[PDB]
Amino acid sequence: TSVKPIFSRDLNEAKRRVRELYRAWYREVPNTVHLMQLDITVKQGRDKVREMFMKNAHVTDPRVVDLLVIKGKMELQETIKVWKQRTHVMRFFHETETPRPKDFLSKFYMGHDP
Amino acid sequence: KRPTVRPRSDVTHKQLSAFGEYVAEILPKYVQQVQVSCLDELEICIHPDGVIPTLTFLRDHTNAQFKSLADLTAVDVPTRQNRFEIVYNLLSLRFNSRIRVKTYADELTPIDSIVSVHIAANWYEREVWDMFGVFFFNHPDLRRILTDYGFEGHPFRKDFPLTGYVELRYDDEVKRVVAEPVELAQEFRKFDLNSPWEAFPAYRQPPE
Amino acid sequence: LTLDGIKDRVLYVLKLYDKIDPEKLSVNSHFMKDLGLDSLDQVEIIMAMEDEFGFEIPDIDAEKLMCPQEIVDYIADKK
Amino acid sequence: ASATRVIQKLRNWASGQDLQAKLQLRYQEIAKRTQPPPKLPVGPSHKLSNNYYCTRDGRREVVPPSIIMSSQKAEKKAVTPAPPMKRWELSKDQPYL
Amino acid sequence: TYKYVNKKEQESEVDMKSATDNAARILMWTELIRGLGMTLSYLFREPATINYPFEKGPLSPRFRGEHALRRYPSGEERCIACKLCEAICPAQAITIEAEPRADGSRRTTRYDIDMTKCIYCGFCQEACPVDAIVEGPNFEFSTETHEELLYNKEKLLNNGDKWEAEIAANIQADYLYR
Amino acid sequence: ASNLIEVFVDGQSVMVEPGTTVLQACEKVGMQIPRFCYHERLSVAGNCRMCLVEIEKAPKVVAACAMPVMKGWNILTNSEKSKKAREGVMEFLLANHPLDCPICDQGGECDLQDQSMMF
Amino acid sequence: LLKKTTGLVGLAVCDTPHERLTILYTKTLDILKHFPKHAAYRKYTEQITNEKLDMVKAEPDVKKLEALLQGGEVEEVILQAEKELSLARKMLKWKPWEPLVEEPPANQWKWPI
Ligand SMILES: CCCCCCCCCCCCCCCCCC(=O)OC[C@H](COP(=O)([O-])OCC[N+](C)(C)C)OC(=O)CCCCCCCCCCCCCCCCC
Ligand code: SF4
Ligand code: SF4
Ligand code: FES
Repeated sequence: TSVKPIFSRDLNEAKRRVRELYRAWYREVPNTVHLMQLDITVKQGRDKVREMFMKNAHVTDPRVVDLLVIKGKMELQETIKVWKQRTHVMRFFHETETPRPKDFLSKFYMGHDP
Repeated sequence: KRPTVRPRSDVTHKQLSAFGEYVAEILPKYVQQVQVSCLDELEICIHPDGVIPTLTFLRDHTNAQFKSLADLTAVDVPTRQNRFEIVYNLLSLRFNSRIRVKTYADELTPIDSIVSVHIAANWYEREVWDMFGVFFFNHPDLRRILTDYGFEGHPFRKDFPLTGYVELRYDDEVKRVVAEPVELAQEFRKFDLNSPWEAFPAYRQPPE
Repeated sequence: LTLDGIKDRVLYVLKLYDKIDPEKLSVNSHFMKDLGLDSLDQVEIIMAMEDEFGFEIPDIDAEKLMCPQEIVDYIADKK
Repeated sequence: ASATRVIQKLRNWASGQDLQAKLQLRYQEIAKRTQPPPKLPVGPSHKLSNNYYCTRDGRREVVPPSIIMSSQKAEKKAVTPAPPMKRWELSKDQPYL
Repeated sequence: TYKYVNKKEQESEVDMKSATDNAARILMWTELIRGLGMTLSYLFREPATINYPFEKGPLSPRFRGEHALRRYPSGEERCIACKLCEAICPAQAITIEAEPRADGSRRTTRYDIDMTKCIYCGFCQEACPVDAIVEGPNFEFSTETHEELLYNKEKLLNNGDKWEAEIAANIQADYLYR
Repeated sequence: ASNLIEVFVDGQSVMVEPGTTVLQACEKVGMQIPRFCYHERLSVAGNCRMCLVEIEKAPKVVAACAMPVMKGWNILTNSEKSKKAREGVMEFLLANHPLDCPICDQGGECDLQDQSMMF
Repeated sequence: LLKKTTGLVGLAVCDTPHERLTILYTKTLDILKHFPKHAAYRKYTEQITNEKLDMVKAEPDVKKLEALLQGGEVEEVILQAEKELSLARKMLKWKPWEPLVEEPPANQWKWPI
């Protein structure tokens, strides 16, 4: 139960790095929408950022949180310098995908997928 | 004598064994295993803590002079606790030799980058991180190098599917190149091309 | 230090924060135990302070700023 | 090959080489497209005796690598991986361009 | 051994004649004029251009073109549904389904080759034990729809019937090497 | 070693029950003797002669499917005599076997094919 | 005479190769005296440096000195001596004569799996 840390000794410094990354993403989002001509609004992008953070927000391992921070910073700077294009940043929203229903009746009508 | 069998020179085996003993006794702190294959190649398996000292010693020693990094790669063997095996192949031009240095990692223990030792290790470690998810400490610029922007998952892992999870197509409604969950018109048909009879008795593992 | 001006301009940006109502907000209100916010909401108000004031704020001070009293006297003794 | 002699002389003078001696286009010196049927030879294993596969089974001569030292299994001169590289001799054919 | 491509062996000293030669060279463009002249020599040479489609580039009997399914001189399909071509196909471009025929012969009911998946490597025609699948010398079969390059057994049998007067000749010419 | 006898497969010692055959001792060690007529749920026939192995200090190769180990026997399984015996028996089978592999249902399921390539 | 060019791009020619070589080898030996006596790196590097220093002190001709050293040209030998000195300083910092830091798991170097 004794492991080697990556950057954070415990979960508090991991949360510190998470807060810094969230602040930087929140600062970037209006500049991204202005720079690459996105159909979304500024509020919707920040809601998308927060939904990503809430999707990742169930972990407690400091190494996992540090690696998630590192991946977030890579995607962040990949958005800072214009490499992740309009299609790449619009892949987070899945506008052309029909969302799979979660209830048993529609999952029964659709097919055999559990 | 035999035209279908490779001729094997034992002098290379002796020289590589001597150099393996040499390196192993210079660096007992990091070296965990030394072996020479029947193909006459030297493999030195070291602790991840001694990657930078081992690479620096092999680069700057008078009797090693391994000044050229042939390649840096990773092998995913997902049955070990540390599933990634990082392999550094090095070429010595002064002594006209080749060495291989092996170390281990898993998804949550990064190892030190050797960009300070070899500058090719920059792009090679970027590729290793992109394909296997092995983080490298003190890399000047560590990011993806081969996959698409926003690609999720590391595709050279054994548990990553061959066709992947998403595929790209042009949607005229949004006028974009959108990524959708993957559907194949013809599924990749895997083949069970393993003979149930033992081929090589020299590698017969003992029963469990 | 224009303490009254910085105080009611802090309360002004809390009024224009969307997630909290204008009703139960008070000067002595607490973000999580009373207003029912989250940590990322808390840093949303902190960065609202940052980009509405024009001076940078560290996360160490941001973790401390939890109620408007420590916010207003922090900007008072920082300005 | 069908060029006139005046054009050939003009080409040779303009290029500085004898172009007619080494033509870029193949005319008649190539082999015929219809060739006589071949008869390929056989290898050394094509014999009816003294040819047991276990005496020439090179695939089963591969052995696992020998462990010099291991963390679980395991006055002398300093050595090198190999004797040092001899210097390349300069070419006696054309050493400089 | 080795040789030098840019090092000058010793030196040609500093002569006034060499100075005048260099001055003439970079004042009157001598290397430029000789490049002009040899380009003019290529103008006065004969072009290497063939008159397609009335003239065709040379090929070999080994050429790997369009796939075809062959027949015996009796007329029966050579294929016996043995599926080595599908097993060896490196692009997985072959799909074979089979059942015993009405006379009990082992034949294919589905033999599909995806030409958009195929890599034109001849592994199928060198793995075929009865010389059924071949890669005949047709290459001018570009279509306008992606579907038309998804060949089935009827298309491959039609190709084998069309090109048999040439495929058999090529196999006769080159079968002694393989 | 209560009601057990010591034998050797390639020099590796193993306890076996009395009445254990050479094939059974070899698979207890973890090596599979080639076979065509032996089936572990059928009676012992011993006709195909594919399981011929060399015992140390013994001139004649024995059938591993039928011969029971006696005591201290060193079963040389990858020896020159065993490989020669397997090659000869495979040659005798494939001498009269018909060239029917493409039109045969034993595509990759053929013991004759697999043991041909292996021995 | 004196070498015109060393043939390698970026490598300057050394006007006085013997003095530079002997001070580099003396400095390497001096920094090797700080190692533990049982250090195999210290023993082997002292052997290599001692033999090379004896060859420099024995031969005053650059060409036959290069032929005796067998390390390419004498500029390459000087650069290798610099690299060896910096390496010895780093090895003294690192202390790898200590025992193995951690044994790997039992199946870490077992192939095939
Ligand atoms: C009008 C009819 C047609 C005429 C031209 C016919 C076509 C020729 C086409 C040739 C190919 C040209 C392709 C483009 C080339 C571009 C590069 C180029 O030209 O570079 C120029 C080059 C440049 O050289 P450079 O680029 O190598 O640079 C030289 C400097 N170094 C090498 C150190 C970098 O040459 C010149 O600039 C020289 C121009 C001609 C000067 C001639 C002087 C003659 C003497 C003068 C009179 C002296 C006596 C006075 C009277 C005395 C009386 C007593
Ligand atoms: S030529 Fe190669 S890729 Fe094409 S069908 Fe034959 S085996 Fe498959
Ligand atoms: S390899 Fe030849 S005979 Fe076998 S299934 Fe393919 S085309 Fe038919
Ligand atoms: S397996 Fe047939 S003789 Fe033993």
